[PDB]
Amino acid sequence: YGSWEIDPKDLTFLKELGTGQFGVVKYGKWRGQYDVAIKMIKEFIEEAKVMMNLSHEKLVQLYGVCTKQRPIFIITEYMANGCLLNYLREMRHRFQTQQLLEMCKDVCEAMEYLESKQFLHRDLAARNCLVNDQGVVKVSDFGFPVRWSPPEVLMYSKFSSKSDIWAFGVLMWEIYSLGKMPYERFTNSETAEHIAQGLRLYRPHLASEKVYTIMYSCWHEKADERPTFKILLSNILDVMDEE
Ligand SMILES: Cc1nc(Nc2ncc(C(=O)Nc3c(C)cccc3Cl)s2)cc(N2CCN(CCO)CC2)n1
Repeated sequence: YGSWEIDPKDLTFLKELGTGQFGVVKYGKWRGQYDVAIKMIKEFIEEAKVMMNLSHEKLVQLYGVCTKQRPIFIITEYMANGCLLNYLREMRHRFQTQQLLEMCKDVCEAMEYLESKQFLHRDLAARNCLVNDQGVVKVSDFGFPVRWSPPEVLMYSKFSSKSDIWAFGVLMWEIYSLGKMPYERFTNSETAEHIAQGLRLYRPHLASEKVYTIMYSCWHEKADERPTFKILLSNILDVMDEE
């Protein structure tokens, strides 16, 4: 794979990171200079290939792969603050609501980019975003989530740009509720029934009525009445200016 093939001996491994959703992820350095995360998989056909064609400041950036050797490596930029869901549940951060809104805006920018590329993420949720050292949120794992799915997906499997819009609204709720599970008091069956009847996530305490109006707009029962990510972006930026 061209300049995407990385020389494994340009890699050092500095610390262990996980095994519970991946296959060993490690923090290491590339070319003695760049912090990377290194994903070692085992017996890929699609993940890096997706990641080779997409590039945005708000999408976790592929640096390269190791394909000519043992277990395959995928190497990306390193996200020092880990998954967004864990970051939000860490109470020491004591976030201000302007920080929470900026997290929404980060993800919204990534999704507007993907939308412009006609690419559907399909599993957008806080667990699939990561956070770097500066607190910037980036969309990840883009290479069944009942609580992030609109009625047309639960009932008919009708995926579309508007089903990513729905999940993004639920992701804003996850941010403003500091990492709560959506529909925390319900089973998956109950969530599906209750969403099909028109009930929606309540306004988080930290979300202003303007912010809640944005997330609520993602949840129109008619998919074609939901905004695009371009419109959600402009709306979020408007709220940031109003403060
Ligand atoms: C599991 C984990 N990842 C971290 N950072 C990452 N950056 C990049 C990663 C990654 O997976 N990229 C990637 C992708 C997206 C696709 C294909 C291939 C790859 Cl390689 S994972 C940080 C972290 N921390 C846990 C503990 N911490 C405080 C909480 O206690 C902060 C440090 N934990």
